[PDB]
Amino acid sequence: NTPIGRDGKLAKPRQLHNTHWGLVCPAETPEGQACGLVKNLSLLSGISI
Amino acid sequence: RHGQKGTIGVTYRHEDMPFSAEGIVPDLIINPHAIPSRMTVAHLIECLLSKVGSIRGYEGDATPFTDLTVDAVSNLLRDNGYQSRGFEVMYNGHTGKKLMAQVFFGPTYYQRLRHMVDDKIHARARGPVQVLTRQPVEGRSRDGGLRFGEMERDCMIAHGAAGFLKERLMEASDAFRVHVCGICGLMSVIANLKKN
Amino acid sequence: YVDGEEEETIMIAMTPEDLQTRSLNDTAKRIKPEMSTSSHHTFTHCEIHPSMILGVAASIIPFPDHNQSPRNTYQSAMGKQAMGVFLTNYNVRMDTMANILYYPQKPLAKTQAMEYLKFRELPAGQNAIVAIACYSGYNQ
Amino acid sequence: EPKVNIINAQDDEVELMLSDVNLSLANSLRRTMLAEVPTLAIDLVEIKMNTSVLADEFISHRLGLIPLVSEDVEEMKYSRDCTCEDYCDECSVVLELSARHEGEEGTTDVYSSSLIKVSGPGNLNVGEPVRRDDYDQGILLCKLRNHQELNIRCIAKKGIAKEHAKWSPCSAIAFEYDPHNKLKHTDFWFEVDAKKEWPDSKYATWEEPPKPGEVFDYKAKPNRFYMTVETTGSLKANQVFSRGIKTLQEKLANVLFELENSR
Amino acid sequence: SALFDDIFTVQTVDNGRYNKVSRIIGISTTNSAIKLTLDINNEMFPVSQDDSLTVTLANSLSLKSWRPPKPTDKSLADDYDYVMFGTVYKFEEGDEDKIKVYVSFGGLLMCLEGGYKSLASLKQDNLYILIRR
Amino acid sequence: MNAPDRFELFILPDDVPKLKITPDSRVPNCIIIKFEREDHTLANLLREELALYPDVTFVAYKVEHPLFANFVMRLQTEEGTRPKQALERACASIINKLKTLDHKFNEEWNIKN
Amino acid sequence: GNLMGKRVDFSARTVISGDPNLELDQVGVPISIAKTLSYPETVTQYNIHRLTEYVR
Amino acid sequence: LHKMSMMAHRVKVMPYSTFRLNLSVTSPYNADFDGDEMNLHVPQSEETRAELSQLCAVPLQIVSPQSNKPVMGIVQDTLCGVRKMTLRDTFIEYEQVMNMLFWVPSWDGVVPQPAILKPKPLWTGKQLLSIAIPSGIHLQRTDGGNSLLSPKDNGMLIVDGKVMFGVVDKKTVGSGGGGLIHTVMREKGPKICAELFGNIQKVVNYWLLHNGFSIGIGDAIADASTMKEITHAISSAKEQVQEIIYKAQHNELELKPGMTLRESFEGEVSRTLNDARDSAGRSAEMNLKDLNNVKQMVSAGSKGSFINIAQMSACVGQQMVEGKRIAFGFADRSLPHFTKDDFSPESKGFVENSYLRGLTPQEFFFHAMAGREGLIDTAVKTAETGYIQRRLVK
Amino acid sequence: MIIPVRCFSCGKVVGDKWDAYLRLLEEGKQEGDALDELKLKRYCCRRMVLTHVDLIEKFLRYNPLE
RNA sequence: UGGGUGGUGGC
Ligand SMILES: [Mg+2]
Ligand SMILES: [Zn+2]
Ligand SMILES: [Zn+2]
Ligand SMILES: [Zn+2]
Repeated sequence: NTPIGRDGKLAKPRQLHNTHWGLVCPAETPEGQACGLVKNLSLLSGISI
Repeated sequence: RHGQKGTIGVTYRHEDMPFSAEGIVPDLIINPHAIPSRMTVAHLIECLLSKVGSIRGYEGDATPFTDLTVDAVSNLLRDNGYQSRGFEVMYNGHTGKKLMAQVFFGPTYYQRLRHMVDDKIHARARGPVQVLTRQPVEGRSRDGGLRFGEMERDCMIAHGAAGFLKERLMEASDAFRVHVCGICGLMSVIANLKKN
Repeated sequence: YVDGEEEETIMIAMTPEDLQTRSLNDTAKRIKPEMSTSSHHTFTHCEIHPSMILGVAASIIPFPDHNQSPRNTYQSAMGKQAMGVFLTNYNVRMDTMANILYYPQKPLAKTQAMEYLKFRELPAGQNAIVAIACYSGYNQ
Repeated sequence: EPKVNIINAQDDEVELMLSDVNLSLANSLRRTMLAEVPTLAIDLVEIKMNTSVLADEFISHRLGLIPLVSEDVEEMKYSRDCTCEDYCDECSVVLELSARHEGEEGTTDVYSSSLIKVSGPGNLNVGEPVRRDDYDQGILLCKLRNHQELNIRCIAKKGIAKEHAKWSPCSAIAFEYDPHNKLKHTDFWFEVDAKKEWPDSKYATWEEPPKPGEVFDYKAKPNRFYMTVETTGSLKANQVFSRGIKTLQEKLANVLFELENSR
Repeated sequence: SALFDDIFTVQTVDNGRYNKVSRIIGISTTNSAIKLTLDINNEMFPVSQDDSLTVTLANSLSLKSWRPPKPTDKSLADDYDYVMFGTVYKFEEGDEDKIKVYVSFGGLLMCLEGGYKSLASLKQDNLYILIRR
Repeated sequence: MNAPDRFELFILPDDVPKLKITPDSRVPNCIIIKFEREDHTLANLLREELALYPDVTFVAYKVEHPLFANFVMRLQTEEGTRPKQALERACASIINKLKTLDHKFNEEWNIKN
Repeated sequence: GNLMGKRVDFSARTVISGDPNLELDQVGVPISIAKTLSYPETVTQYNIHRLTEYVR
Repeated sequence: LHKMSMMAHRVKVMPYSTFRLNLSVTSPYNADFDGDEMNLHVPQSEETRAELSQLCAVPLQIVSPQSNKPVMGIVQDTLCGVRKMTLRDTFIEYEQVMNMLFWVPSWDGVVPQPAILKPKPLWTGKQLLSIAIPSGIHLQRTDGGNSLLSPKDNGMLIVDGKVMFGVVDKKTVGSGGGGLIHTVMREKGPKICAELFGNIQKVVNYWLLHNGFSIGIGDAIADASTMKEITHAISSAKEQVQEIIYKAQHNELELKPGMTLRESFEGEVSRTLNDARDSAGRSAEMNLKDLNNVKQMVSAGSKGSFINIAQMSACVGQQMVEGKRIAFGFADRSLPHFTKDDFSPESKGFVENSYLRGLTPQEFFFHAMAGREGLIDTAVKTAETGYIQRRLVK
Repeated sequence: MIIPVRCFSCGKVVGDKWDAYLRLLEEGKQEGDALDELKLKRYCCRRMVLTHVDLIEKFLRYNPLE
């Protein structure tokens, strides 16, 4: 989840910005208020300790 | 599995379905007009690959970005004794007079979303009002009432029949009766009634 | 391994048939680009598989590469609301919501990725019969 | 005038060739043989004792799908007009079953062959589970383990497919007429050429092709049919056909009587 | 009853847009500059280039809702092969003798030009047609 | 949960007739008949069988909504025929054909065994 | 939130479905919603019989 | 959102608990059937009952003063079906016609005369469409300078309310002002315009039942030759954009009014690939047959358009963000599968493929950014629209 | 879960043909050919057995509840 | 028959 809050309707943090290859999901994000924020870790994600 | 969603519009018993040449009837009939603007051609590709992998009896690799074209699926459906592009000549169930266009027809994987109609039907005569404001309560769980909101009042003004609006915001809500002294104009007037 | 900073400094081809420069005009297949800019590339990385770019509620979808992408987003944000089998111990668990779908079929358009969400061994729907045909105005 | 021509027959299916009736009358036969055949199935289920890995209405549902013998069924009346308040042995086939995995190890498959008729308005051979061979254990109702006491008591009453399709008499009905489209009732969709791509019927070889010089026989009508009335085993296919015609007669005759009684 | 009679030469056939409906353009023999166009059905009455057509326009086939015909009655059409009913929808007195009648057969069309002395009785509302041969 | 009975498909109510006729007085010699508790299975069979007869002029049925097991039919024959009589003869002919059909089918299954 | 617009009663709410076997000014009513909501019709001298039946 | 968004109705009682509608009222409320909620307020007095029944009833709100046109028309199936019905070459036997004219609640009891008498009576469907539309209408339209001889059979002239010729489509009976519905309203009051939708929808549903209509995967396929022509054309377009690159990166390019060098560069790119898409989609439209289903639907206008068939079959075109081609998200490239500073169409998001053939993954992802634009738009600018609309109201 | 009784589409009773299907699978058959031998020829009674995946074994993996 | 916060989902 992403804490910009919702103050700022800005479409630059909501873009599918093109570092996203294999890191988040270009399909999945909810409909509406969450959209552009909520990033599902991909089927090749791993978290570095 | 491509979003072409919606509700069960209607239920037909068994005979009243259309039915192809062997006896197969269908169970779910999405709309032609659901397709051509939504541009979801993958849904057709799934239905076709489904029918083939049913008849040759195994589960076909539909993981994307392979050389699985449409041509292999077409040739296999034909060479296992069928039409190449899916269609079979289906019938009216009320006459059997053949449906003039051939109907496209197969299995596909379906799912069941969590909503139902038995969780969002609600109507309300009266009942629970809040202590604080005596306007009827909010939520489904306490059998609340609906918010006849701002822009509903806007369209009531646009129609103009304000007598309906005086029904809505007086009479099916917190109808309330006060008193005024006509000189200082206020509501300070203490009301005893059986002593009057 | 690479994170998003080394993603800056790499050079990828998508599938391992594109590493060797390949050999036409068949109207079934798909058209990879030529990559004839660098005559002598130094590819450093090639994808294991492209359907590994997806999310978990995205690899379920049969052929995501033939749709209008808002419907991909919709299918991924509806795949979570399936009725099915959530864990196999619903006898002993006591939870405020649980729903078992009766007769769950692994889809005939399985993927190769649904082995790794076990969905062919716990599915959440069925195969019923599609027939895309306006019949009596009820699917308008 | 109308002529019957049986082509195959065995006990799981019949493929006949009804010739020279209208199209509506043949499809009306089809609608009958899915819908209005009075048969017998499990109508109220009362668990005496269950402790299974399966829930209850689950198993009552699956029991409702189970094929019974109803060859003798027309001397059994309908449930909602039989002269008893709740069930007696005039209109029921009471199955009481309790298999029970006694011994604390292993797999117990309550099959169709273990299902016991206890009573029934006998000795009409109704309500037996249908048996492929006689060594047909059959319908996979339950898998029981250690002490899982499953004692069930069913009633069997008589419904049609209109109430619910657990009273389906039969399975799947082919239907076609004019396999070479000599009426042009249908219109092919076609990329290239209509003749090449739509493969011939399984009744193509029972008639001739059309000749290209022939005109559209506008006063011709559809006249030869083919259908396939398979069985669940609950009836035999000849009996299915017979009683479906019989029932359709009876409905038509009741319409006749209401005409003549309003008259 | 018949208010027209002439015999025609089939010059063009346009199947084209329609698999069951074709457009003929018939130029008269007995008096030229009488141009006749009639859209027609193939599979009730196939026609071909350079045949012969007897063309007749009537207003009553006797020699209100349509039932299908009995056997005991008889028509003017009984010596004919392709009988279409129509409606006179546009009547334009044009030039010197450019006299154009537009009568529509319900989705089907019929343009007719030529001398005033033939077409002069045609100013009606419901006009049949009766193709012979 | 407002789900009604599914024996509303064949069982008539008490004071409702199974066969409810009203003659339509727009045109002469036409009738409207309110069938209770059926579907197409009666109706199409009656339609094409009333179609081929000479004296029958107009006959047409509609099922108002398929979530209700009723339908209504229109029946205008020619001038002379009381059309009720024609429909009763239609039932006679249909049962004649089908009883012949059952008869020869019994014979043919006798041979095919 | 409470005076210009508020919540009120004699409402109802559901999910919809198409049905072309209808006029243009008709809307389908599920039976339970017809049971819950009501309408005060005045007992007049031209509607006694049916209203007594609706009591019954 | 507008003064029809509350409309009065009448009560029909049905089991199986959902709300039923007509489908002609789908356009004014803007409701689809993927799960909308619609409320139902009830009057509690006689006064408000008459208020609703005389003002907010649907037949008195047909014509929107927004744009002085009817805003309640025909939707998906009734429309594309009636366009398939009253093509010129459509004939019906008498027997099915009996039922079809039984469905009209306003039919008198008189069949028309069948437009063929012999050798076997048929009809054409335009007279059946004429059974619904009442007596006293005129409508004359000239599309494209047609004649009174009508070769393409488009256009429309109606006298008496019986069709004389013409394929009845959206641009007559849709939402277009001065159409059929508006004319009926002006010439006959509300109630007959109410019964128009009943007559047409019940008729064309019964006929679109007994005909039927479907859509299959072949309908977006053209033959291999037209695929070759589309491929040649779009390849020649990529040659053209190579010429653009050659001259502009050889500094041979002339600058438009008001835009500097990269802006006119990208504007040239946008025009050129749009020309590619338009000519290719035009060829793919031209080849397709007329028994082809998809071309029937777009040529009916009940749903979709030209760019739909172009995108499904021939080319999808350029993926956009904010009108432009795609930003170099990284340095000099808009994925890590590309080289630096390559303004080729496959870099910055031109789908060369159809939908049908499959996308290369990069092209799939760039179309994901298109959907991302659409999502952020539809859930962000509706803030400004709601606030503006509230302020104009108050 | 466990095999249903009829087909979903047509209504031919199939539930008996589960154990026979596994026993035919044990010899190394192929699944289509095994359905071929059982006389399953419409695809309705081919998807009603071909898709089906088995959970009730996992429910009997619970060593005794009582 | 609570309030009051907060989260996720529907159009
Ligand atoms: Mg919506
Ligand atoms: Zn005072
Ligand atoms: Zn009894
Ligand atoms: Zn089956």
